[PDB]
Amino acid sequence: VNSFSGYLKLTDNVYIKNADIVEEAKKVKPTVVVNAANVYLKHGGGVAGALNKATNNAMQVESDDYIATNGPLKVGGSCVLSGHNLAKHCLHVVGPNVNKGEDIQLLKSAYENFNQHEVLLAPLLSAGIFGADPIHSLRVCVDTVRTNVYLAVFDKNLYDKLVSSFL
Ligand SMILES: C[C@H](CNC(=O)c1ccc2c(c1)CCC(=O)N2)C(=O)O
Repeated sequence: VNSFSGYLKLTDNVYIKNADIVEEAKKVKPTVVVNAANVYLKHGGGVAGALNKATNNAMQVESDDYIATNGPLKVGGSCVLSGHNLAKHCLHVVGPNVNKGEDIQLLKSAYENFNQHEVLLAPLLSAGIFGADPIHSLRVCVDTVRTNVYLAVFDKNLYDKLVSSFL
């Protein structure tokens, strides 16, 4: 039993809700919140900009030190950093950004990072400003993640379409 509330169960291990991931994280304080990161950990907009703003830019400060030490992530890769005031940890995961021409096949590799964590609060990878089809992202999530994932979908219209079209 966990404290995630109001989710629709899609499969044995995948759950979904129409919610703002920032407000969800502040309420639940999950062990892991997933960020929709880019390889530079530049948290300018989308989910990343919102999560970072909620940390009063502390996420960006920590991320800049991470990059200065380690260099950029790989598309499809991840790193674990602090969750600041939102969660114990933040798993920064880089899905492919279609608006940069990146290979959508890397979406499966991106979701594989979730399997290193027993329970996660997460957005749909490569959705929103990353330009991929969110219906496809949900399909890849369900077919790749085996650990317990709680998906927050900001857009109510999109949430209803994701549920209604889910096979
Ligand atoms: C399928 C799409 C992808 N978009 C996101 O995951 C997303 C985008 C921007 C923000 C948030 C989530 C949280 C609150 C916020 O301030 N910004 C959806 O979830 O609606």
